[PDB]
Amino acid sequence: WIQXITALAPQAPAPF
Repeated sequence: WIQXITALAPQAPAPF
């Protein structure tokens, strides 16, 4: 999950 979240981390905010 810590890998999942790290990978997704930088992506989450972008489009918002």
